[PDB]
Amino acid sequence: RGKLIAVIGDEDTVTGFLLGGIGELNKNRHPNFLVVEKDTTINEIEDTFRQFLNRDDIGIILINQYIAEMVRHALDAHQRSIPAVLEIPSKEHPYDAAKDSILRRAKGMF
Amino acid sequence: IIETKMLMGEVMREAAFSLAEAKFTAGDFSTTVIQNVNKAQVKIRAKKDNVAGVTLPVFEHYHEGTDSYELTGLARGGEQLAKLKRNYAKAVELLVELA
Amino acid sequence: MSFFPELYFNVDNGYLEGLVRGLKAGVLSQADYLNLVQCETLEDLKLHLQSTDYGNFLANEASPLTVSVIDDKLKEKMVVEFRHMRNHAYEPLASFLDFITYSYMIDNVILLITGTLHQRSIAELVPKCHPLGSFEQMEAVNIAQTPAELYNAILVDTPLAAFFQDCISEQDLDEMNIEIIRNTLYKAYLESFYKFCTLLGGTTADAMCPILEFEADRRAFIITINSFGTELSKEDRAKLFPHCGRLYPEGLAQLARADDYEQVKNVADYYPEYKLLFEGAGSNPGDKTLEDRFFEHEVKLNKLAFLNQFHFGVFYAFVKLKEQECRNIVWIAECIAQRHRAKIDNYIPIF
Repeated sequence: RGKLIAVIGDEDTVTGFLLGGIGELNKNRHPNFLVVEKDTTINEIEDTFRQFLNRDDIGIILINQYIAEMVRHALDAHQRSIPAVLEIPSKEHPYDAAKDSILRRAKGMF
Repeated sequence: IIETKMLMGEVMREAAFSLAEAKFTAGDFSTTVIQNVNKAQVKIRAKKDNVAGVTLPVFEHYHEGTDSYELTGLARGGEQLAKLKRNYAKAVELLVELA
Repeated sequence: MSFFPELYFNVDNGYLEGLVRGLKAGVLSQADYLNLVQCETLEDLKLHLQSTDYGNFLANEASPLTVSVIDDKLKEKMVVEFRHMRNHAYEPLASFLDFITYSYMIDNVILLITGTLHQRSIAELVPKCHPLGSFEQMEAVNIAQTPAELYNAILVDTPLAAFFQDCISEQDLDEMNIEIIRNTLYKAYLESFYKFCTLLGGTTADAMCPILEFEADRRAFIITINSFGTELSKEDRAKLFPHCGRLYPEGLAQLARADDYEQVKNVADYYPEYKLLFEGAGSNPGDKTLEDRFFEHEVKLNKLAFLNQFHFGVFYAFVKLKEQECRNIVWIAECIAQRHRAKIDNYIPIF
């Protein structure tokens, strides 16, 4: 209806999810996703993550597993249900349950 | 949740090597797609879920209606792009369920 | 020429002929694919490929195992090698290699255009620009992002102005999507190259013109086939069908009326080679598809061109041969990364 899924991913996953229909340019004419290449810094990535968090029109986010590891403290600094944040694997980093903030909230449930 | 997450991982790998095979017939489609970004065909229709005395929001998978775009010029490899579209669509369905 | 070729042909073709032929001797065959299929890891792929023209191309660079850098390095070496080769060229072969350069300048122009609509600096698109479309001319970059300045500066700069004086018009570009623009440019270029080759009649024409005729016919089929799932009008389909194929005197009207896939099969049944190709398309999990059959026939005609030696197709078919070598190398790499060994040999080898 009004909220749009957003993707912070490397080039291949980003093409994959743009191909699945995920993607918009808002009235402000900006992408609702970010491209991750080899040459990026954790600090501006964290500021863009904050741009995502504070913006109201997202709901759910989709971040790779090593990309989510690269920003782990800032990622886990947020605890609110409405901005859902979900982790996905990648080609070279299959899924890892031991590395996940929400499954860390479920402490001792193993 | 762990089971559905394992299904998620293997389905993502399905989409991943489908992309790997789409890297073959077409070529350098990546920037062509990344530039062509106008509107979304998939949207979140937020619903509610009265699981108990407390209500928790949930979501629904929406096909908005503006079809997925058509790139027929990348050296004529549209079939692989279509099956890749199908793969990532199914993946995104399962992912909204997980969300 | 005039029923007595090779009078003084080899005067200005010696060293380039020798270079291309020597590299042709070093082309990977299925024998090398027999030891490049049993890799299971990119390190052994590098070990095996050290015995090829690709000497140590991953040693002392990209220590962790990757796939993207393999593709990039292959493209860089191969493109720079044909820059060297074209740089040892002479005027006829220089026109040939300029047209082979145009085959990439088309998609490089396509990448570099409509950046005005998104209001982006061209220097941000230069990194992703494929090297074989350099457009080494002033004032292409940072034109105030106005489409009119782009159109005029591209007319001034890009040597594709010969095509653009009768292929593009800025106003019409705004209405049609880029999908039509790329394909009309490539139709114009294909026709121009076909005619130019025809003027230089000989082995060159008889060997490469059937390749371009197959290009035109496969194009005419695929445009219809993959335009079942779209609302493109038949008008653009007609504007996108080349007029230098087997189907130009008549046959184009049939591919406007073959709405279902089986109808396109029936139309293609009249051309027996293409009937065999369509009869080879199974589209089933375990066999090849129609695109694979078109690619196989393309490879076959490239081999038939390679049979001859006194032709300008030694310098184009070999370029595509190197493309497919690099492409299969990236395929083996992608099968190593994804562990999808069920399709380790699901590609088209070379000889």
